[PDB]
Amino acid sequence: SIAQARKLVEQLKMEANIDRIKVSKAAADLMAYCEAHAKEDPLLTPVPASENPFRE
Amino acid sequence: SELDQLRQEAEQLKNQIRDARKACADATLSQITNNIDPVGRIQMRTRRTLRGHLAKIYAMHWGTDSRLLVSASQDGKLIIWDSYTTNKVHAIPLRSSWVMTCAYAPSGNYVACGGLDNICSIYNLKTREGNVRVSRELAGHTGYLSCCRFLDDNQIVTSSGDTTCALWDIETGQQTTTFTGHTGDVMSLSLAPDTRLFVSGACDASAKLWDVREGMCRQTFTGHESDINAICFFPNGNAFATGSDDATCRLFDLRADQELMTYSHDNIICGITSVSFSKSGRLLLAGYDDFNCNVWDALKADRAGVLAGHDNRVSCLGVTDDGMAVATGSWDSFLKIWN
Amino acid sequence: SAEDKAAVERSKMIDRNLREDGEKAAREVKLLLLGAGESGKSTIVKQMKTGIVETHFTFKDLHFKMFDVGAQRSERKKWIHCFEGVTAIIFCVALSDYDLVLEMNRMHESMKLFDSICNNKWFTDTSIILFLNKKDLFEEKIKKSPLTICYPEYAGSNTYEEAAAYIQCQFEDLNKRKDTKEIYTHFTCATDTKNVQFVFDAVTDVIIKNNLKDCGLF
Amino acid sequence: QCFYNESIAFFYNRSGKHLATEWNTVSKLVMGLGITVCIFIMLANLLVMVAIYVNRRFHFPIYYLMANLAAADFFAGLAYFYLMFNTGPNTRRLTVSTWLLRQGLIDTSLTASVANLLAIAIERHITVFRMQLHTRMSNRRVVVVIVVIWTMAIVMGAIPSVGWNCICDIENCSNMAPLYSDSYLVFWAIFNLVTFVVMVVLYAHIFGYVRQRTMRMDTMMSLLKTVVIVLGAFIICWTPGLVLLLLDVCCPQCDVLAYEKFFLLLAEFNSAMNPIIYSYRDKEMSATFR
Ligand SMILES: CCCCCCCC/C=C/CCCCCCCC(=O)OC[C@@H](O)COP(=O)(O)O
Repeated sequence: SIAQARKLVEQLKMEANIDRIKVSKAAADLMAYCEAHAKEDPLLTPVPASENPFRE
Repeated sequence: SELDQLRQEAEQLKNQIRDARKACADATLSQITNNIDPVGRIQMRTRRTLRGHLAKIYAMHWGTDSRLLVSASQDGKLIIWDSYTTNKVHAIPLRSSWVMTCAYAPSGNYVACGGLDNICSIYNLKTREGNVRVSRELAGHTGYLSCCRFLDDNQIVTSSGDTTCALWDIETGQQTTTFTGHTGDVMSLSLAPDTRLFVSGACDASAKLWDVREGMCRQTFTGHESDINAICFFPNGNAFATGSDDATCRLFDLRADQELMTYSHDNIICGITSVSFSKSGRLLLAGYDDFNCNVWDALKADRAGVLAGHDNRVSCLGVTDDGMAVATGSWDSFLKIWN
Repeated sequence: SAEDKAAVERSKMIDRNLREDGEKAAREVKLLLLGAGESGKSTIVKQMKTGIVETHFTFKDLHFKMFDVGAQRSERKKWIHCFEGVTAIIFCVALSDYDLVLEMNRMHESMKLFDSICNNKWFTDTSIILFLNKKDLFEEKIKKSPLTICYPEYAGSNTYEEAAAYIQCQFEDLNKRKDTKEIYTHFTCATDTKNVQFVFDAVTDVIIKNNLKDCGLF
Repeated sequence: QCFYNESIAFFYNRSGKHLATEWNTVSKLVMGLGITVCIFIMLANLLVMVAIYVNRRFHFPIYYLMANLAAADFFAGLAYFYLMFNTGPNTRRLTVSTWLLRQGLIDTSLTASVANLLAIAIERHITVFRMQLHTRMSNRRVVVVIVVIWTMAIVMGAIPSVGWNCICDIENCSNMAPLYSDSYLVFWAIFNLVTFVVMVVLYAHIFGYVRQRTMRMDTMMSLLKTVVIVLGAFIICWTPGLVLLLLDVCCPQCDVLAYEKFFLLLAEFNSAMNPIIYSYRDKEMSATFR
């Protein structure tokens, strides 16, 4: 009974102390990586029919 | 009376955890990345339809080759298709007709599946001179096998309805590692690019990040009001999206350790059955019980298309490792490729 | 393009094979066995002859696949829809446990599970065959214990036929789709060896009624 | 040895039929009742067709046969409409070609209707005896027998349109269809009769099977009602006309020119009733109507 709560607290205290970063920096890195690879995405930019094996 | 006082110690730990999560909330993605206007509307047309299943399709998964895929049907069959020539390359009859997951073993040589049998069946596709035969059967899970993904050619990560995950070694056949901490049925799992961490979503409305080597839980993410049916990693590897039965997707960031953004439309109120990203991560596709799949702009949470070619519940959705197309499978016994 | 066209026929072969399997899979009855653990379903499975157990048996040029999922121990809401389309649901209930409690009397738990399964949104046109097991045990038990332990509103003598019919009705009342499905009840007999015959008759009735419904005859 | 020079006047003079110089009370009566039955037929069959092609629930072989029967009955209604505005005094202006065309249209429409009834019966008999629950259905046999139905109808309506006519046999000419011959009347009557008795036997076997395999476990009352009314509509609509044809071909000096138009009106009322007899039971079809 108490052992369950003890293990849960021990595992949660590791989550308590964690390398937290500002949401601003996380969003900036997300946007940077998303716009850097924007060219290599076929779905983002519909490609013509001869370049896709599914067209013909 | 130490149990309740430790419960309140956890209460205070959560109080200061929420305080720190708010302290790091300097701004929001919506305020920051608004300078870039919407990317525009996307429209993808069904370029193929794979027939042959005589019952509901419950799962699929793409191979790293970007040409072959696998699907499991309630009729008791596991079919490996080729999406180019739409020719059924393999058709495996299973011992138990009740299957719910698939996996293609990026090595390209093995496949796996499982379900109400509580077993993970591994099928080898070498077939020197005989038809495909069950190569191994991993037993030990006490609940149905909800998801499974080959971490390597000899290791496999499995999620079960018994509220735990397990890393198995195929050769020996025992649970090399066990992952506990979820209080509900683990419904989905997703591996990271490097294979050093993986995120699992369960019916307890929670997603947990797990270290494969260490075996512990690093961070816990919450915010969903109901069961998480699907989960996918962001291509960069520092974020992940979760789809739930509360008609909503949610993008969480690892480093931030908090809910980054949400994707929900007042028009859609059904459950989400699958989620995926595009190779660039901008587009977030989500399969729904509405018989259709919705596209979202990850950075701004704006619908940017819809896929409608199925007459029944869209059960599985996937995007190839090249991002050239998308595969959808539904209970109507048919699959479809888009773009 | 020498062998790129060869594999095609192989593919086609697979295809045709699938079809045949489908046909065979369509020529067999599908029954889902449900119960509250100690409902006496073991006796039924025996008289017909971890994970999910399958029992095949033939009778009068007909075939039956019975699926027992009693060893799951998980939230049923996630996998129950997997049985949408079975020919019937055989639901077992032990009459003896009307008085013994697991708190909660096992009969109330059985009625709750029955209400959940019958009125489930995935089982709206599937018929239920109710098997009330432990006939003689329950009969000899009520000779000293009233039926008022489970249902406090019952009124009458404490004998086998009356209380048996009372429990039959109490289980049949939980149905709400009174126009879409039926409930074939049968108190399991030990030495008569006719339970498989009752299942055969119920499945035949269900099949014929669905046939008449397919066309404009019902 | 045939005559294709003289017009309808000579043929009607051969037998006892009259040309109806100009309008008459009976003429207006028959025209009105005919156009009424035709309006009813067309409206009901159009309603049935739009209901079947609007809701997707009605996308199965039995509903395909029901829609085919609706189309056949609509065709018969329009054929009876075209028959009006040309009979009575207008018939005097018709010629041999147009006469044969009109009669062949009538014959082919009604034969298609009868064949569709028989095919519905056959598919019901087939479906009632399968020992499967779902039985995923295809589109092969339904369209096969549908094209066979329309082929039988077209051939039975065209045979007399080319060679099987009493033009070449002045001695043996009908008394209701002056140009047709008694042999064709006998053929059509025997066809109708055998089709009806076959339907009767099929539905009786269905009922016996259901009775035997349901007694051990109400369906019997509803099945008996459906079968008895389905057969009764057909019999009470077609028996007088078949009797009239048989009397014409068999009994000479039998007064048959009096009860021909009314018996035709009844035969068409059969198609008027067909759409509701095969669609009133399905409450979904009724709900779809709006
Ligand atoms: C008597 C009821 C017969 C019902 C026949 C159903 C269709 C099968 C027809 C087989 C050929 C024999 C039909 C003989 C009756 C004629 C039916 C008909 O369509 O002709 C209309 C006729 O009055 C018009 O006469 P006029 O007004 O003098 O031109």
